[PDB]
Amino acid sequence: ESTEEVHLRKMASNLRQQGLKCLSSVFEFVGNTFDWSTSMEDIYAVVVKPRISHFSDENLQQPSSLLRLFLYWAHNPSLYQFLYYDEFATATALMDTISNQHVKEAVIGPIIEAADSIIRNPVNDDHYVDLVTLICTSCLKILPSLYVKLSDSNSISTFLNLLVSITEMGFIQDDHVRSRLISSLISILKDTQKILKILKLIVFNYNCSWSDIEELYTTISSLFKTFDERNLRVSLTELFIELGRKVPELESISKLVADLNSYHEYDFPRILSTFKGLIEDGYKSYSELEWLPLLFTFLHFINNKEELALRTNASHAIMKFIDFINEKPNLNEASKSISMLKDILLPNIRIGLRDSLEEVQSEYVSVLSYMVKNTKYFTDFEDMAILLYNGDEEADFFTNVNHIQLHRRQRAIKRLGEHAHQLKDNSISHYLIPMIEHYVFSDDERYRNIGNETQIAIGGLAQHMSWNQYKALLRRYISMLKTKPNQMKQAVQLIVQLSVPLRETLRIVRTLSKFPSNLDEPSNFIKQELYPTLSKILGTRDDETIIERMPIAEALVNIVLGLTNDDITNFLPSILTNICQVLRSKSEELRDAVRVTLGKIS
Amino acid sequence: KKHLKRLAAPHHWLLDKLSGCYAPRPSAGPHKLRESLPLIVFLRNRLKYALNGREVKAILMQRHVKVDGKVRTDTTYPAGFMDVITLDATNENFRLVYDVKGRFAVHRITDEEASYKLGKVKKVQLGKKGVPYVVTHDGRTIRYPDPNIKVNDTVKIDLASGKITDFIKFDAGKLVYVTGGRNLGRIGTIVHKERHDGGFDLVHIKDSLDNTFVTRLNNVFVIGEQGKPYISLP
Amino acid sequence: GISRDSRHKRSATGAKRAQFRKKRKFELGRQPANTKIGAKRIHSVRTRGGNKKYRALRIETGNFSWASEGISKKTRIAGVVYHPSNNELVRTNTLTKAAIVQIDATPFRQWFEAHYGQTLRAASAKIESSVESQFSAGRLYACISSRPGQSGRCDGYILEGEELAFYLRRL
Amino acid sequence: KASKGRKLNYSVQDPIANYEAPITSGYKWSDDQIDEFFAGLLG
Amino acid sequence: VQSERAFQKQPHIFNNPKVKTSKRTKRWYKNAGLGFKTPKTAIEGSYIDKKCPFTGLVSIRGKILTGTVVSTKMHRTIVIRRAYLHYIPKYNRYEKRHKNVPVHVSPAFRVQVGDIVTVGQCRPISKTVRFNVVKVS
RNA sequence: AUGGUAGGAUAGUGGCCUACCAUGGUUUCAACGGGUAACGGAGAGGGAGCCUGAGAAACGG
RNA sequence: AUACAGUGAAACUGCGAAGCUCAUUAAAUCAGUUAUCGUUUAUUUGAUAGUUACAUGGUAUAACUGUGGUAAUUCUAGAGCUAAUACAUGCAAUCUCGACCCUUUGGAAGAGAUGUAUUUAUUAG
Repeated sequence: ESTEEVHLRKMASNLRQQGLKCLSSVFEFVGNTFDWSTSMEDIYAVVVKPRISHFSDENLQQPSSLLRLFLYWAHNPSLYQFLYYDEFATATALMDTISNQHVKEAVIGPIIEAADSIIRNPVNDDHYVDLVTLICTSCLKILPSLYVKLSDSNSISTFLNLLVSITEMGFIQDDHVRSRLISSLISILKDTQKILKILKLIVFNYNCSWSDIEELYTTISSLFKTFDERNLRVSLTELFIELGRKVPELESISKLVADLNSYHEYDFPRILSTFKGLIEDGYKSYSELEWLPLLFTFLHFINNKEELALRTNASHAIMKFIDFINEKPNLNEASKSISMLKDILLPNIRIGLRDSLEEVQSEYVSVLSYMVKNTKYFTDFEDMAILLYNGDEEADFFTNVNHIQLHRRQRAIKRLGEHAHQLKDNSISHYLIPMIEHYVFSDDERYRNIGNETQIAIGGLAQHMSWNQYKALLRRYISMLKTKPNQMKQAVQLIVQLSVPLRETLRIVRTLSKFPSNLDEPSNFIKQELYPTLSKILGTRDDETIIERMPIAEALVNIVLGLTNDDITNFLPSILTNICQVLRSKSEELRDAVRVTLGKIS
Repeated sequence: KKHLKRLAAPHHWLLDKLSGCYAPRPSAGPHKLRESLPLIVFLRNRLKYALNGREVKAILMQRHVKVDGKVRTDTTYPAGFMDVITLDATNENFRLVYDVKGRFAVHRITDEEASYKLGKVKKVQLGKKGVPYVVTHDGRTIRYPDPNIKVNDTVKIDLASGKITDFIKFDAGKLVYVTGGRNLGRIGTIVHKERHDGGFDLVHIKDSLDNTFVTRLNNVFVIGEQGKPYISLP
Repeated sequence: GISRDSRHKRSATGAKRAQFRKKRKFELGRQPANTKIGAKRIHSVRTRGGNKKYRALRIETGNFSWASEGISKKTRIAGVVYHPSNNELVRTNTLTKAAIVQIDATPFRQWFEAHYGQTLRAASAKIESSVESQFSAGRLYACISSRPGQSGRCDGYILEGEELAFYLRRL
Repeated sequence: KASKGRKLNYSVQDPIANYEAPITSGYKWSDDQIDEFFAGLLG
Repeated sequence: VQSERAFQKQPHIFNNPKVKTSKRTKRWYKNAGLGFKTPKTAIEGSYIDKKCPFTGLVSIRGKILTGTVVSTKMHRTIVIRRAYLHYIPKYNRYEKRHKNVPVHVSPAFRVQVGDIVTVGQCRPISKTVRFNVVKVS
């Protein structure tokens, strides 16, 4: 038909659309029951053949009736003769949809499942062998691109199902097939057991060179600390054992890592012996690449809490690495070690310092102490060493803060607060405040005297602190006021303790580290965030916590005065009247609370 | 019932109590009876253009009166708050705003001011076929509203097209008109909204003289920002 | 004669109240439409306003829903088996909402065959054993969720799971 | 239990008193005949 | 739970026997607002109560009152007592009075005789019950 | 009669009524009952019943 | 006015028909106020429905013509007409994903998608 017969063309298109659905619908319902052997050629020649040439570009967006027909042919072994016809044109057409750049995930998922089904469904004919080879080669070459396009977790899984099907089928026998499957896998890394099993089969059956697997080794080394469940660990150790076999250099490390991680329960005599081995010059022998899985395992044991021997040895095991940095002749090879110290240990120390468990924190506190004491090549902790006064005891604050005697803890935290000015801002925000803040929110009777002095210490520390970190410290505590009911009193007092360091920053500028030169920018931050948020909390009508929110008003009268005098006149009336609106309250005890707070404000 | 005594008529109409036996009943329309000014009262007793109901009928029948840009021929049509009345023959445009005493005042406005009105958002909800719309204080259903518009906000409606030109959120520091209670007709800035869930929400308002008063939220109408009203005030 | 006024009742403190006035039709109440199995008979009753209600005096058909497989088929009603409120309705086979009735399993049976290709893919075709027994017997238990006396319909849903077990023990 | 009439009440009800009068003639068969036939009822 | 002739269930809430994703039957619940914390026993309870403020089809609106529990003998409702000092102008003096209010109580609340209950007004539940218990103390 | 479960009906909540279940609810802080300068709600010849309409058990039939 | 066309009885449709006289009743009348997320609502007002036809039938009769009964009524039977906003029937479009990245607003292969009302069930919310 010519373009003139628009109506006739439209109806013909509808007939094709409806019929193609009709073929898919009937063939889905009675696909297996009826025998098509007579109609295989007639169906293929008149329907599939006219549309094979373009089939790639039409069916990119979402599955279509003609495409759904091909998928069922792929799924069902008896119907593979459709795929066999004409040098695998239809199978090639399916691959061409995959090869297209603009192919969307909705059509990949059905195809990739269909390709997996063919691999899993052996058929005894010559055409099948040619078919699977074409499907595998086209799939493997292009797998890493498809994964990136995928946006569904199930779509990830069906991909990995095809990869394991490849390993079981034995196309990984070939070197080129093995390389492509590795390239796809590293894309997935760049469900989990199925990955590890796929890695185990590809790695165990075949030797790999060290350069090929070095990147895999580092990531899989990191997977030790991330992994926690036993099934994750045993599979992970099995890979490392095989990572050892192929490359003789890693055989020693994988042997170590295996004896580091023993299962269901860990072999205490052997692991302790390994710890004696590394501490007594074994730490000297280990190479930079050997340290990694040893370290990641060590960070796991120190995180443990049930077995005293493991965390103690693990903490000293970390201490051996610091000595290993010292043993390095100069900075260059030390820098490569230092890079790992900054990348791996330091982030996990800081989160460790925020860990709730006391015995777990004390180990990390011990870890930081040794780093500050020995600073031959690592100079970021120089400020802490100044606080330490050469690591002198009762002067270090590291032994006192976790001392058995509580009075020694309390006497030490005041000293730290006094000497906050000598300390560098980043350390004050990243290490120190995390180690002490838990005393403020501690619930036990014994630590309240420590908590009160901690609030004073944090206030002084925040005074000698950076503007960016100090903001985040404030915003976190305001979130705690809304989010945490039980910690409101601890939060509000600490916010008042954080108001004042911002205060002593703002008068002389009209102190805090890296304070902005222009007073307008800090002023605005207060006007739209601090004054409104704290004010609305103060104005809330919940008599159960009315006493707890009174120190907010002190914080309000703080944050306003260093703002410009015009801003001062703007906000004090709203703050002070709210103090009066609680002053009018009938309760005598509450009124006394207003009177003292109004006094301190005054 | 269907008849209204003058003694029982609303106080705010200003109507003298002894003129006759009976007063006009506002017909059904955009505004409530107790919060509306029928065109007969407006045109005869405030404007003095007509001398009895019959000249009022003649005037309305001449189609010289437009309420919100459309001709009205009903003698007792219920014109109300923020309603624009246009008389093209006289080249006059009026907006109905309460005075401090609480009565409608016949406030003359310019053509641009007549072109638009303000409606307090009574309700925000989606109709059939998933089409959002807003119901204002005058019963106008406006579809496809701006998402930020919520209840208690005010929308500037263009009379010719009946579409929202702009909107004001209900927040502290906004300029506000009292549309009920003893403080009826007063203007002031919001200070605080006292929320009593399951009960009548109360708003504190401070005038330019710094005097403060409390009024129910249902009597609140945002008219602009402090010092920048969107309407010419009386 | 039927009225909905609360004036005729006794007070909270309990004085026997005296008749204020004659009965008004805006607390009007109407007779119970005792729906029963058989050839459809529905009457149209004019209510307050322009609204209308349908009075299914007789009905033998109903649109019953298989919630688990998410369908709804029109089926013949066999009879009332159990009604939680009063057993006389069961004895008189009066049709009301919450009444446990017996319905046609033929269309559901055919539908199941069509969609799963299996007499009564396999895991999906699996269903509760008790309902399988009900189909083998040929009679299906269902609960009426529509009101025949207001809408004129006897729609319902097939009993399953905990509800089916509870009613089976009650039976 | 007594409420709603679930229990039988044996008190007088005035409207129903003397609604009908008994027929003095009685059953067509004599009382002795009726007594005899019941004694032999169903053997 | 199933102690009645009919089967007790939350209307329009479905548990699919086939899917059997979770052992627990799906439970619908709501917060009544007014800063009244919905109790955890209601969230994970097994009771069915059409008049419960958190799980039933009843909404708390209007007056909120407080009272002292005086009777808890009947099923799922109680009788509370509220007292006040009424002013007599002729003598200019106050006299004590009290009134008894029947209030629905959900099974999620455990109430004895003597405790203080805050109650919320709702639609007419029964001949005399217009309120619903929303907080116990 | 007080309340719960389920049902019937309303324009809808609700013992308003119906089937089962518990024996409850107000009251000496005045329930209940009595008197009254509490003019300081009923019907269209008399009861019963039906019909219209948005709204009447209609001063209509 | 060669279909009628101004006015217009009758009839069919549409809308609306919603003072007196007796008794008496203590916050159960009434007044103020709250809620309807527990409801119906003519009318007014603002929005709102793309899913034989150059126009179908009497499945229709009044008014009207004419024949009669009865002491007789807003009592009446037979026969013959003729209409609707009365009674019934009823009928080659649009919007997306969009390869080709052809031209870079843009066209565009192919894939698709498309009332409302009642009742039940189910999913999202």
